[PDB]
Amino acid sequence: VQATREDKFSFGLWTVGWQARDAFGDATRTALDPVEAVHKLAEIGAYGITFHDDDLVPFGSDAQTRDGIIAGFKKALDETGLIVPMVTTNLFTHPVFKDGGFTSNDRSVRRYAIRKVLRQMDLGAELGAKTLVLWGGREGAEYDSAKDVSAALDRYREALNLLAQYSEDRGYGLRFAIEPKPNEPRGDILLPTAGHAIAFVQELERPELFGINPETGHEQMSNLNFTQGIAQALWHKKLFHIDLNGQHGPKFDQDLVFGHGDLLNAFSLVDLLENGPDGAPAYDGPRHFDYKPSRTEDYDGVWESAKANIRMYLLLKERAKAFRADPEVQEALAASKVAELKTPTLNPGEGYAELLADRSAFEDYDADAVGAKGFGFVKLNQLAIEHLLGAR
Amino acid sequence: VQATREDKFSFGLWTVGWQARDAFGDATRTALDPVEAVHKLAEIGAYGITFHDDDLVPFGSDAQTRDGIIAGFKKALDETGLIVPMVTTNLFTHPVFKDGGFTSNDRSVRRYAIRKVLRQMDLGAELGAKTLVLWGGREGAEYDSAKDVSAALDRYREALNLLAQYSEDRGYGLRFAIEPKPNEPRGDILLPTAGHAIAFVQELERPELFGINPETGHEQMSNLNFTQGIAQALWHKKLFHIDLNGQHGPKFDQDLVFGHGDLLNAFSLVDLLENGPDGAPAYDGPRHFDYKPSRTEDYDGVWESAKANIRMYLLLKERAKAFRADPEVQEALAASKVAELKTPTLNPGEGYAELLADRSAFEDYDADAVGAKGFGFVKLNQLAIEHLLGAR
Amino acid sequence: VQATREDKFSFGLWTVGWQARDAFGDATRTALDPVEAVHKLAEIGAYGITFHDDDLVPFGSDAQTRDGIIAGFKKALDETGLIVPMVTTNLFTHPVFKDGGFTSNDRSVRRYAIRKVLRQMDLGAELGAKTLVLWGGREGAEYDSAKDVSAALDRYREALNLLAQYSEDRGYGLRFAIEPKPNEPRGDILLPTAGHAIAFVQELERPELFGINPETGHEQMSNLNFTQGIAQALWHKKLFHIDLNGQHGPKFDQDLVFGHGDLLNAFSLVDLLENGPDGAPAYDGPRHFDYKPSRTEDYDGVWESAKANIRMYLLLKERAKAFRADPEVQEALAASKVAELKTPTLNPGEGYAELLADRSAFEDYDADAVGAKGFGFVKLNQLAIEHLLGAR
Amino acid sequence: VQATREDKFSFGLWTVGWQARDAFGDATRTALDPVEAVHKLAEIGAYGITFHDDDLVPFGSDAQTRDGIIAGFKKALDETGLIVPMVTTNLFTHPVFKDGGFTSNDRSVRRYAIRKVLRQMDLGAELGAKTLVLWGGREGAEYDSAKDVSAALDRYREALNLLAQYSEDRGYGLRFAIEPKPNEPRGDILLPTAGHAIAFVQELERPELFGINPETGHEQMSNLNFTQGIAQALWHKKLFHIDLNGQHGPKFDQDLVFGHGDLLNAFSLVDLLENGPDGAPAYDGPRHFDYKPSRTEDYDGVWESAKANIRMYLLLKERAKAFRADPEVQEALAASKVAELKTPTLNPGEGYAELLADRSAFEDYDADAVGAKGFGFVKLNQLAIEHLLGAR
Ligand SMILES: OC[C@@H](O)[C@@H](O)[C@H](O)[C@@H](O)CO
Ligand SMILES: OC[C@@H](O)[C@@H](O)[C@H](O)[C@@H](O)CO
Ligand SMILES: OC[C@@H](O)[C@@H](O)[C@H](O)[C@@H](O)CO
Ligand SMILES: OC[C@@H](O)[C@@H](O)[C@H](O)[C@@H](O)CO
Ligand SMILES: [Mg+2]
Ligand SMILES: [Mg+2]
Ligand SMILES: [Mg+2]
Ligand SMILES: [Mg+2]
Repeated sequence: VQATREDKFSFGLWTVGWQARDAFGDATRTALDPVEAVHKLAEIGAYGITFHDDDLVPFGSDAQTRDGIIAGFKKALDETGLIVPMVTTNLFTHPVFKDGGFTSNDRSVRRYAIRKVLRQMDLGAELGAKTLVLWGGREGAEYDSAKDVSAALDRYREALNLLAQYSEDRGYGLRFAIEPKPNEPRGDILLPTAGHAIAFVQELERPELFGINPETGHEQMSNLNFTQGIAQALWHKKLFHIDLNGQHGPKFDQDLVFGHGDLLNAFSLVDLLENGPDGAPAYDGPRHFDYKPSRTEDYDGVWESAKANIRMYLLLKERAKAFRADPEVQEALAASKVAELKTPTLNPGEGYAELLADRSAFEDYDADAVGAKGFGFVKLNQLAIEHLLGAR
Repeated sequence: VQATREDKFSFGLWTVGWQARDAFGDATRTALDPVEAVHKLAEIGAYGITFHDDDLVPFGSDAQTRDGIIAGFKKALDETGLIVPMVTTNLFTHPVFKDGGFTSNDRSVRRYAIRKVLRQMDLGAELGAKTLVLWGGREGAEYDSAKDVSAALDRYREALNLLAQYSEDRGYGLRFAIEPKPNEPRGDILLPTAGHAIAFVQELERPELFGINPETGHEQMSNLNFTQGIAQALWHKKLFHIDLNGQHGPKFDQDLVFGHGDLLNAFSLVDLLENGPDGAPAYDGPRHFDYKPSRTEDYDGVWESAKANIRMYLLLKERAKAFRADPEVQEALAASKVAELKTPTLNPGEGYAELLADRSAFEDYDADAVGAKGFGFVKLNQLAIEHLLGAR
Repeated sequence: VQATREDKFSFGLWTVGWQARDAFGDATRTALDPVEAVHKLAEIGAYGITFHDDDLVPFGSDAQTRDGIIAGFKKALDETGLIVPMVTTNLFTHPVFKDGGFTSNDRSVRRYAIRKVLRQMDLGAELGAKTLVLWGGREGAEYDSAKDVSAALDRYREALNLLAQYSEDRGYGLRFAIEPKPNEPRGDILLPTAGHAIAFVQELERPELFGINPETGHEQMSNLNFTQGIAQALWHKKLFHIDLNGQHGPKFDQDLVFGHGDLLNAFSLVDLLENGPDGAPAYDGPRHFDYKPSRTEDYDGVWESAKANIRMYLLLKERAKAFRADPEVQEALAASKVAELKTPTLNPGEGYAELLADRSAFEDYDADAVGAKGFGFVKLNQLAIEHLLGAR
Repeated sequence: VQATREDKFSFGLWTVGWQARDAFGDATRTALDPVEAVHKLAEIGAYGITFHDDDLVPFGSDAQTRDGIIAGFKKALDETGLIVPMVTTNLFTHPVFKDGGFTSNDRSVRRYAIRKVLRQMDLGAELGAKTLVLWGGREGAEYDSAKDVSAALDRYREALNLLAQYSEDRGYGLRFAIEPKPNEPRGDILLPTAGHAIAFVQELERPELFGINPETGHEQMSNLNFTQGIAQALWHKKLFHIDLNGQHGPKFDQDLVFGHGDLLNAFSLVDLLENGPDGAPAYDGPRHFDYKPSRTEDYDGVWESAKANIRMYLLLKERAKAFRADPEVQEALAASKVAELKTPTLNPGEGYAELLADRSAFEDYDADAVGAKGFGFVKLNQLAIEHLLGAR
């Protein structure tokens, strides 16, 4: 299988660039030059790169340095044909953000966090980025009495509303994507799941400019079904971006290669994004890999792992396609009545009164007889895995 | 401390009435008579009782029978002074609901599911109930290819829009509270967390009529912070009802007495609900205990466990109040800047243009200096714990 | 592929016979006749059947009735050529066992539990069973003060020593396998993981007669690595039996078909068992499926699901074989140094004296240079999954 | 209350010295001077201090330096009266240990790891330490095909056997305590639970010299009942040491103050360790706090947090004693038959022959009447909690 720009695979500079300094040890790899990252990624088949302001320009660089770095980065994209579909801001690393950016209890930190972001929005706009991703990693708490969640939500909203105002006024045309995470690094992070993030966005001033950027491992950290969660994000039309990676349930954030965690869910996810209505994908944005090359690898291991992500996604797509094209699958789908859920429960123009008058919907209904027919779901599931396994 | 009608403790008929038949064993208790339950609940301090249709009137009772039970039931209510704040429908027990009620792949079960609920709405209306709780326990799947999540949400919405229509035409004045649960009985249930339920509700035709009924244990089954999710629900103004109980993290649904599982989170929850805005509670609805007397107990144990629920709440309330009234806590709160979060990040009339002009919010900001001061959150947490243990 | 008797696939009478009454609903299937179950299993390729005393002979059957059932059973066995490799006793269903069998706080229940088991050993011995599995599903607690664990382990050991005694005296030649489970039905079950069971077994009077019967989902309920725990059980030589099924991390006991939960862990499990040292399997007992046909299925889904367990094992087996015979996989193994772990760390005859004397082990050790070499683990993982996917 | 040296509260140098560099951000605190630490801890009530080789002497310190540091360290101990009850070695930080120390695939690393430990054993012996704690934080894997678990256990055994040998020959008199942890930093760590660790120890050459050092948060990361695990560890006589802290279930290793995570389980643990048989504590070793002052804190929060660990243990101790001394508790314990578990199931001199001859244990036993009586566990639990809240 081969990756095309139409596949839209993107990588964050902080992914292949992760030096592997974890909570219990020192870095095992040297620093990756952004320019080299651009050439390597272009080479393995990626169509775009993303970055945190501090990933490209070292926190605290003068404008001379800053400017110089942007210029070279810009050349590299130029020469390679890579685009920057999204940019983000680092509101978690520096000690000042120890209690959050936008929701720090310290008012001065909150004003500073907004400024840091406006600036990144400027660069984003100049590089042609269309989405600003906001990961509130430090927004939350370790102790219940330390954070007033209501006030917190008011301040998160306040900051976001200003950001959309600016973008709209400067005409940047950006879309905002809130990234939910349940915990790590805070004991508990605000807006813990795709559901909480979606509900919150619905309360902003210009909600149409906001969506979510859910990450595979983030929902799996709470043992939730990532595919089902994405399906709901799609139903709401808030899937603005997506971070793909692997995780093995509730434990620290693993950030494994996509499909190296819950493989069955990785399969159902590709199927959902790709086998959309009418052949066409159900999702159109970047297929972004927010993962980390294991601490035990060297740069060889690093590039290997970058390609494994693309590879996993294309192998899965291929099997998802074959699955759906299989007449035996088509027959099992029919037997399990999966498409019957698409037919409205009520007849055309039928209301409460017509339903109340329908004796077959209750008075004359044989629940015991209907309760005994099987749905044939194990069989359909078995067909799916055989396709995944390449046994069909 | 003793319970008042003002405390608003309510219990489901099915809590104290649970025969303790579990997934691996026979019932260890005999059936509890409803008139009896009303009488015993009235005696321990409950102000109201709730029930699923099938808890009161056995599935399939002829009208004479059904009519007879209701009459007896109403008389018990009458005599004890107990009310029916909420009613619900059993859409999970009968085999016909094995793939869901509103979102079953089978269209006829969907139609019957609506009829069974309309009928319950009429009785609830008749008893004076103000809330209809909907727990979609059979909505979800075991395998991803078995359920079209999108179609399932359309059908969940189609059914609720109809229920609101009927309630409104008829003048019943009901409020609808959706109850989220991540799993059990289904592998994965649709609308798994408080967030997912709130996001969904915002998409119905008359959203103002819809809220959620979150359960302590359900959020804990995903290892989420229950108090923090209630804080967000209150922020959205969607906390229409609450189900209190205890649980020990992610494992089957335990349904312990409130406060017998995560005690620290039980404490922060009572503080949130009672030490509200003015001085006044932040939540005014029923404090409903959705628990189960452990299988190892007889009826003395059942009545002991019912009183334990009320005792845990009043004991926690008492300490929450004491916590907030302590000068040392006030001092700790001031050092942690909890209240500073309530002050807008921006000065009145300040926008991005003024923020951008403030050199001190960025260009001259000493982030290193700010990042070095502590928040003193451990100390605040320790004071809270000492109040809970009655150590101060 | 097709299963052979050499495959040693067995099923418990209670798996295909599960009537699907869960914690929230009635049964969706009628009862399966044991003779019929014998015939059907034989037909799908099983080599044996197992059962709890109460699965075959209804609790409280008079001796004439019990004798009759046993006789018809034996005939079916005879006629089909199926064997009974293991038997077990139900010490969890009847209300009497609500606080456990061997470890109930009530002395009389402990005496009756032992008699119930002795009677099953007789029947097992007569059907030719070689293993007696002990699943103490009710041994545990919901509250810490309710159970003295130390006393409980003493009582557990007391019962198990008597059982070995009787067996050895009767010349039954049985081996005992304790089956660990973390929770469900008790809040916390004693001997929660394979580890705890092994450590306990080591304290019996005749440890050589005791091992464990670990179950895939049971270890996954604690989010532990099943294959890795199995590897350790094999190092201790205590894998007497195994229960294969599927689970999705920490939540109620799902009992899915083997391979329908954690697919990647199912794959590495089959690699461990069959591609043992010296060509041959590392384990030679029954491959027992302790699963449940989903509640959504009828008898067709039931047989479908029994066959899916066998297909799943055979497909993974084929892929594990191909994986290991791949010269590229071999080269990756060499590069990752997997086999180098099998070489003693100390040289032959080397002791601490010589090690202390070797300056290349410390004094002249270049930690920094070794620390920089990659192990190539990601690439190895990628070939593994490419084999499972049938992409190689 | 006040801490005495008989309480035996000890702390690791890395606890109060944690600079708060997490997986996502920089250190928020400057480095702690070891002499100061000795002084500070002496002041809050600690009776001893512990450390990893590398906590005290910077990795790669010349002999001169090393010697220099130790000498100052011994002075501080001298001056203050603190002892070093236990010592440990860092086999997780330096990049060379990325695949483990003792079970690294790389043989040269295994040799180096051994050397590094020998050296710390010497320093330990010289400082008067009685226990060597071994935490194999890097022992495990991220991918199943990368680690032969059996060979890894062989190599782990091989290294421990040698250490015992050396200690015995040098006459050091050390006991060794293996510390289990399920994950972090490796995806899966070898010897994931107290269970697994005990089973392993039993396979060593001089098992009487080995035990375990379970940590509260480690067992809670897999959602196990810490108290029950320590009860088993005491049953086996393998509780050589204990690490006390707090955790909020399955998520990253939090390291909160003891009792700041699962408060009810911290209560039952204190009760188990102190309200041992013959009035006396069931455990007589160090009560060691392996925790971390939250990243949001400064040095004041650091000493605050140190004192909190002591305050929590002593407040809990005080309630555990009141609980056991309460007559109504005594009445509840009797009704729950907690002590009847201590009376052997069989009468003195009874074996299977006499048990078989007892019609009352089976043939004439009324399981139904026994099964109808409740154990009063809920009431007993409620009394325990009211004692903890200081409500009784
Ligand atoms: O768990 C960390 C998180 O995934 C981070 O990598 C974000 O995705 C980023 O800050 C915005 O893309
Ligand atoms: O998981 C059980 C669930 O909590 C159920 O008891 C609902 O709460 C009820 O059907 C609506 O109140
Ligand atoms: O969770 C239930 C457990 O798995 C049970 O099915 C045992 O396996 C059996 O009683 C002994 O084989
Ligand atoms: O998870 C970290 C681990 O607990 C470490 O702090 C050890 O306990 C130490 O290596 C020996 O005490
Ligand atoms: Mg991400
Ligand atoms: Mg509920
Ligand atoms: Mg089993
Ligand atoms: Mg520790």
